[PDB]
Amino acid sequence: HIDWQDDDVSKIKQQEDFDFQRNLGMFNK
Amino acid sequence: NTFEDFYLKRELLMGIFEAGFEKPSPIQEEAIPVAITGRDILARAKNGTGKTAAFVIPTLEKVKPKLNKIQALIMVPTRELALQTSQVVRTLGKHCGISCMVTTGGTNLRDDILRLNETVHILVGTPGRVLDLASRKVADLSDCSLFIMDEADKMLSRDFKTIIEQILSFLPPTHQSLLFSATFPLTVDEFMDKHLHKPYEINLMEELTLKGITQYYAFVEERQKLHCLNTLFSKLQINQAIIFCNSTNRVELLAKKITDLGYSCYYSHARMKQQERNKVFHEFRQGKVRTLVCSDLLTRGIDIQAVNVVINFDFPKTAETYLHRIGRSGRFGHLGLAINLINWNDRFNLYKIEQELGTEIAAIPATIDKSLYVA
Repeated sequence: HIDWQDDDVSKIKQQEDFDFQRNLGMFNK
Repeated sequence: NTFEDFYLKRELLMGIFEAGFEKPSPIQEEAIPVAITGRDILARAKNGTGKTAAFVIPTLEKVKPKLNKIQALIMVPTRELALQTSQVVRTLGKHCGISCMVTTGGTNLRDDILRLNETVHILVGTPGRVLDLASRKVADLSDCSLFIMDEADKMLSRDFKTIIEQILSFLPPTHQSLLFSATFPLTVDEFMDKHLHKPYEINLMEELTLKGITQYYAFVEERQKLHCLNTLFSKLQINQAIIFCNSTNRVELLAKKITDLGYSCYYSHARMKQQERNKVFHEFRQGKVRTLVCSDLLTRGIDIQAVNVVINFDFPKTAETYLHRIGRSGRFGHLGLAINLINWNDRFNLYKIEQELGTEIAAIPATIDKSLYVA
């Protein structure tokens, strides 16, 4: 079934805002 | 049923056989017969080697190898498309003894004018170059009985349309026309009634346009998704938005997670009641909650204004689904924004879909112009 929910519990709700540019470099693997 | 049922030249059927096609896809079943009778065609269907062959096959059937003149002009907007097209042409017309030349903007004019000294049967080129050679009298179109436009919508814009009409001047008064496109609206019908004759219209897509909608993708790992979505909610100016997921479970869990973060939102899906579905639909149209998360919207109502941001939390598998999710019904330039979350296993489906619908899904920039999702 689903995998994310455990991954991102709503309550903590804290991180340096997700950077797209860094993951766009991970586009090739 | 099979390509052999279309009564084609032996060599053409050989070409198809070696190419590996076994049964005709629907666009081929529809267009190939109507095309080989001489009737014009105006088809809307998703792009692919399937469709390209759906017109290249008739072309190879009509053109006479024995006559050394341009007998078919295949217009395309981009050079890469001229390449792919001519590639399909050379492939299928392997045993037909037919010369196919490409002539574009990236190439040298001298080499093309030089090349046209030799025999060319099927000419494949972009508006500018083709009109250039046509005006020059270098390319003789006096016996060119077949005119074709793939991605025709891209060449019927304000500027290109003129060039197209000027090219059409060279073609014989009585000529066959085949216009293909991915995206529904057509800029002009004066053009249609003037330059087409009793056209047999084909339409194998929903009547939705991605016009005005700015599309971005973002490579995001499965575990990083929610964080990214929140980053978007935080960084984007949204009056109202719709999220899409590939499963009811994920829809509900995501809606509840969103409400948990601190955004009022509704949810819909197929496994929900119909009445409750339309209820949540209208309630959302009102603007009770600023977001919706939904698996399906079989119900179609035109062009809701309020929404200005659409997001594929889960990238769709097929271009039909993607179009139904992102495409708005308004013929006119509906302004919107689409963000796709790209799984590792979606990287291909992004390439495919981007190709099929003939649209552009660029990498999401840091600075998204506010002029694109609000005005």
